Amino acid sequence: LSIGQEMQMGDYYVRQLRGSAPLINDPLLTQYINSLGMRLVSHANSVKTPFHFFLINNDEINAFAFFGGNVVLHSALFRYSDNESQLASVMAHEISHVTQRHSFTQQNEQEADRIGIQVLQRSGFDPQAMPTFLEKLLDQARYSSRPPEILLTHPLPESRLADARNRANQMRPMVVQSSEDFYLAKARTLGMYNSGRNQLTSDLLDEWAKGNVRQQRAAQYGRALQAMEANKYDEARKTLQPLLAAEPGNAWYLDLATDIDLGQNKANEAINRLKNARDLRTNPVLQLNLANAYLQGGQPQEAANILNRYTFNNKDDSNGWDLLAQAEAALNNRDQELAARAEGYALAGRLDQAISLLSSASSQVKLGSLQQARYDARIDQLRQLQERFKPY
Ligand SMILES: [Zn+2]
Repeated sequence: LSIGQEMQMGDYYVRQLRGSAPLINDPLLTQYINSLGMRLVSHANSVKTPFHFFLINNDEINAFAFFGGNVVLHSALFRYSDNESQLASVMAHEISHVTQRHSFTQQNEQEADRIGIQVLQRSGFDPQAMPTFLEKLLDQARYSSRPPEILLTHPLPESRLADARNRANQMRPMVVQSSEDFYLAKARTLGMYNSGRNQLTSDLLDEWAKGNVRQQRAAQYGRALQAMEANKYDEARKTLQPLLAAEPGNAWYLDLATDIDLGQNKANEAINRLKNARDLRTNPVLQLNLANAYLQGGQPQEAANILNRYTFNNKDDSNGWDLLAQAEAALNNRDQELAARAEGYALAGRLDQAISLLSSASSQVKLGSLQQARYDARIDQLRQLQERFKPY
């Protein structure tokens, strides 16, 4: 099959994936993972396609890829990764399966490790994280009643660990510090998307709290997040206070301060804080938070002003379309609401429903208007997309 045929099949399956409950659509987590992924991709050879990285809520460690550079990572990866370089080693491994066009054979696994460790190193991560991560997987398997799921897909015989140790040993020592974002992402993942063995335990928080400064702050953030989720909003504000004071332009802290404020009907305080943020105009996380606060504060037009632009510039972001729908609903702009929901459905592969909704929007809009022309042309595009997905 061609590269264009690979893109098409990939788009079909990305859409089916987005229609599934386990997909994590958190703005902070999505932005972190794709920023990390793009860093690795920028240092890889034989990249012939865009890459996209997806995070699914699943407490079994695994990672896989499918057509068109689409890499899926289970959230349990954050539980297993002690540092950012270890998380990156798994992502680099996956990228290498893709770039080499490859469960997998012994030879494919070896190649993905060898290519992946070079990408790791070129991207400024510690090569030793790769064998260290694998040794951890084997150590868990050695005394559990069953192996980690990822080993079913990516077999890990001893020879593979030995080869990886050797490659890392041959490269120069490169001790590296995890970004604060790694620890905050880990805290958020295990704390907000907890499930089964994915939990933000007191033991992890206490270990961090006596770690380096980045770990200390992520623990405190973790405590604030958990207070927020247990309806302890005063405690959450108080725990967050020193974090926000030390880094008033940190998007993780601004995001959480917004949710704390909204939870206590302080929409105006939250709006004002976000309007003063320096990176408001360029950081999609801050834009969505502001839109959400405007909605909660009963200013749906201000929300729509943000979200029309946001959805235009972030068309594959299902959060944008959902909030746009809510804003337009609250304005009783019902054709625009229907159209926003249609795009939500189209991203999840539910093309019939998308077309139905757009057809309603078109029918109750002025005949021969510019708006009606826009809806009818979008219906055209979705029908045609439906035809090419027919074979599947
Ligand atoms: Zn593999």
